[PDB]
Formats: sequence, C-alpha cells, structure tokens
Amino acid sequence: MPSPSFLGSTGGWLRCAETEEKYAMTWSSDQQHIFEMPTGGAAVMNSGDNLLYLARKEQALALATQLRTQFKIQDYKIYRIFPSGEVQYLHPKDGVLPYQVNKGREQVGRVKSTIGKNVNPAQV
Amino acid sequence: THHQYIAGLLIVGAFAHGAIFFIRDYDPEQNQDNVLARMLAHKEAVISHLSWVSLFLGFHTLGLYVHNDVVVAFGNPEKQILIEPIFAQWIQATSGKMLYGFQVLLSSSTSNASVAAQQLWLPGWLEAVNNESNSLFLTIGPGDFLVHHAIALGLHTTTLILVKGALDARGSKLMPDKKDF
Ligand SMILES: CC1=C(/C=C/C(C)=C\C=CC(/C)=C/C=C/C=C(C)/C=C/C=C(C)/C=C/C2=C(C)CCCC2(C)C)C(C)(C)CCC1
Repeated sequence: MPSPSFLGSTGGWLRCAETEEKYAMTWSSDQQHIFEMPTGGAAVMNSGDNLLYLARKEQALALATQLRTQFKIQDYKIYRIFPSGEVQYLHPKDGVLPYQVNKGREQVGRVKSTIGKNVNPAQV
Repeated sequence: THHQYIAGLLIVGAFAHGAIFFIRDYDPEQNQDNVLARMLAHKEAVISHLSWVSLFLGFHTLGLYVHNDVVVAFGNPEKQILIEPIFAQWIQATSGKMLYGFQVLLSSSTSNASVAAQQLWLPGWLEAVNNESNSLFLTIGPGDFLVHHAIALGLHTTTLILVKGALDARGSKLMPDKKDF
C-alpha cells in the first residue's frame, strides 16, 4: 500500500526487527499532508491508507495519539506475532478505549481494601 | 580501624535486616497491645526528637569550627571561643591523682571510697596513668572535645537515618502501600 517515503536509514534492515514481532499501523489520510515519524524526521503523507513498520508498542500508540490531535480520523493498528500470526490487539472492540463500550469484562481485578491485602480471591 | 569499619558494617547489617523483618515478617494483628506495636502508632514523635538532635549538634559543632577557622585566619587565636571538656577531664581525675585537691573522685587516699579495694591493684593503677609516654587515658582538651562533639553529631544523625528507614518500611504518607512490594 502507498506509504510515506523516509530517508535516513536507521529504522530498516535491523536483524532484531526481523526476528522480533513488528507492528503495522494505518490511517485514512483523505488529503496530502506532511507529518513526522516518532523516530524520524519529516515525511509526506500520501492519500489512502498507509502501512509502516514499527519495532515498539509505545511507538505504535504514540503515532495514533498524535494523529488524533491533528484531524478527526479513526486509527487502526495491527500487532503481528513472531511466526506469521497477525492479531488485532488495538481496538479489539472497535470502540475507542476511553469512551464507553458495550462489550465489557474484567481482567485481573482485586476488589479489596486499599492499604494492601495482595491475595486475589478469584482471578476470573 | 579494621575492626572499626567492620563494626559499622555489622551495625548496618543488623538494621537493614531489621527493616526486612518489619516488611516481610511483622504483623500488627498479633503483636497488638504491647509496646512494640505502640511504637509505630506514635513513632513520629521519636523521629522529631532525633531530627532535632541532628540539627542541634550541627549548628554548634560546625558553627564553632567555622568561628575557629575565621578568627585564627584573622590573626587572633586567642579571640577564638575555646572549649574545655571538663567532663572528659574528670576521667583523668578518676585515675587516682592525689595532687588535684578540688573534691574529685580518687583525689585523696584517705576517702573510704578510695580506701575501699585499694589494697592490691591500685598501686599499679596510679603508677601506670601518671605518665606522658603511655596511652592509658591520654590528656583531653579542646581539639579533643570538639571532635567528640562532631562524632556525637554524625552518630546521632546516622542513628536516625538507620531507624526511620525501618520504621516507614510498610508505608508512609507519601506511599502507604510500601508493604505491598
Ligand atoms: C531497629 C530495628 C531493630 C534493631 C534494634 C537495635 C539493635 C537497637 C539497639 C541498640 C544498642 C546497640 C544499644 C546499646 C546499648 C547499651 C545500653 C543501653 C546500656 C546501658 C546502661 C548503663 C546505665 C551503663 C552503666 C555502666 C555500667 C554498667 C558500668 C560501666 C559504666 C557505665 C556507666 C557504662 C529490631 C530488629 C529489634 C527491630 C526492627 C528494626
């Protein structure tokens, strides 16, 4: 997919990036613009969705946070596993995490006092 | 100084493991109603007194030191507010000297307190301390006192630092869940 062009190397051709899981984001980009990578200088944003490679998860979420402040665009980030497993970890509900959703659940939640008592009565 | 440094080591090891004892082994539900659990219900008053001592012995020990240097630099060592540890001079009076004469301990061989148990080993005592060649109770004065004042300052400060780290180990106002780690 047409992606922004960047010069300066650094990010690409890293063995660790090849052997480790990589992140792939995308954005609508209805208009030609110019933005900045969280790890690079400046680059021109082309029309349509744009797929890039990222080596860190915080790098994958800070770019989405930066895009939301510019214009109003829904963001999609997909997180791939080492072999070839591609799972949708960002927006599995497709609803924005701060806003309220219907699909609700509780993971790792202790409902005890506040000073301590670290024992968990039930994990699920 | 070898055994001195290792003494300080053992002291710190004892207090560090005391803090670990308060974190991983203490239980307020069992040791309630005694004096140990009563300590950390009001321990803030103890920390206050210890901080006050650390400040007091500083403003005067080092303050005296700064006066000493500044007035000696100005060419007046006599204007210097000198100090005499008469308490530590009293230790030299305890050595049996009979020529003092100001109602101090072991200043007269006729006092029953001095007569008591001076039959055998006291003759060697008085002969061993009345010399400037041995190290049995040396002379004590200003440059001798002010360092003992400084040692009290540093040791009391060190005592507070070693104790409060074990007291505020389960929690504090900045972090009451410190026990949860
Ligand atoms: C914190 C902690 C801990 C620890 C503690 C300690 C260790 C303390 C100490 C301390 C010390 C270390 C002390 C010392 C001491 C001593 C004393 C207290 C004494 C006394 C007294 C007197 C009065 C004397 C007298 C005399 C005689 C007898 C003869 C000669 C002369 C004279 C005067 C010297 C624990 C674990 C528990 C808990 C937790 C934590």
